[PDB]
Amino acid sequence: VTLGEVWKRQLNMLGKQEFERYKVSDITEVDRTAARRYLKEGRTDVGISVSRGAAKIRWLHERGYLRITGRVLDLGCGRGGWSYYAAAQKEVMSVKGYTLGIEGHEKPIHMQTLGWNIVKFKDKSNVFTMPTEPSDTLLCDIGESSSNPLVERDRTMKVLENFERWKHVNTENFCVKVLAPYHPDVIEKLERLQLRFGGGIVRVPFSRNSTHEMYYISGARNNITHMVNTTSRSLLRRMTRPSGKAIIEGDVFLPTGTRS
Ligand SMILES: C[n+]1cn([C@@H]2O[C@H](COP(=O)(O)OP(=O)(O)OP(=O)(O)OC[C@H]3O[C@@H](n4cnc5c(=O)[nH]c(N)nc54)[C@H](O)[C@@H]3O)[C@@H](O)[C@H]2O)c2nc(N)[nH]c(=O)c21
Ligand SMILES: C[S@@+](CC[C@H](N)C(=O)[O-])C[C@H]1O[C@@H](n2cnc3c(N)ncnc32)[C@H](O)[C@@H]1O
Repeated sequence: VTLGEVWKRQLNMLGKQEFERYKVSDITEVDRTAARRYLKEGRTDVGISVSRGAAKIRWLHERGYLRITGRVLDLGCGRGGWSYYAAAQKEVMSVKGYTLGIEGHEKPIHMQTLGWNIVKFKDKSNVFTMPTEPSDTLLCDIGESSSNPLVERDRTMKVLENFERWKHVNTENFCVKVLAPYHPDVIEKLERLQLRFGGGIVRVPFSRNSTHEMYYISGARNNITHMVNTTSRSLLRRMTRPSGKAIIEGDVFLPTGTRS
């Protein structure tokens, strides 16, 4: 029915090699070699990011989609890539990161990058069961992929309901992952949230062609439906004519040390 529904069906039909070629086609990508090399040797002192995910929040911040300010809540922080990026920013006073930590390599990793001493992590935290707390900047990077679009729809709606709960009057800045934005129920929900909170939706170019994820952000106003369909059309175009090639750029590097 929607363009994004056509995209998901066709994606699931792709052959193994077609899939691998398509997923990286014309996407942007950070080179993670330096970070991985330093992490393998346990070098927590060096100015590197713990995850690939940090490239998404840098693009959001640097391109004017998101201000990062005051007390920041990082929901679904995982390793801490968004938390440590935030801690390094001028206007930030503290970061609190919450994550399930269901798997070992998805638990917070301590670093000594700038402002590490103003970050607190709590793993074994379900942000859906816990009471909300005030924030000036609310981040949420939750949404597990599924080949089943109905599963992805439910996951997305669950994340958006909890976001509305966590989103306080209080909260000026926000960035929330919308796993599968193309579902009519998801669009209708985002539209009512936009009436309440403002903002708009953006597609981060570091996302792989194999997911339709977009981000609901405070920093811009735009038409939800127009933005989602434009992404759907881009992803379909890339499928019929796949370059099989990502544009590689430099990773997220950080200053190091404590902040007062
Ligand atoms: C395998 N597969 C999937 N689809 C379809 O594509 C969608 C996206 O999932 P896809 O596996 O990229 O991503 P995830 O489900 O999130 O898994 P995963 O690799 O575990 O990604 C999650 C984790 O990977 C981590 N990650 C980051 N960088 C890398 C990396 O460079 N390599 C790997 N393996 N993981 C990375 C990242 O941090 C994140 O936590 C699925 O829903 C299906 O519709 C397929 N379709 C066809 N036709 N053929 C296929 O073989 C096929
Ligand atoms: C995409 S990862 C976070 C990546 C992170 N922004 C980074 O750059 O390192 C999403 C994380 O959210 C966590 N998560 C999923 N559901 C959650 C829940 N209900 N409460 C807290 N964390 C959750 C997952 O365990 C996963 O590690």
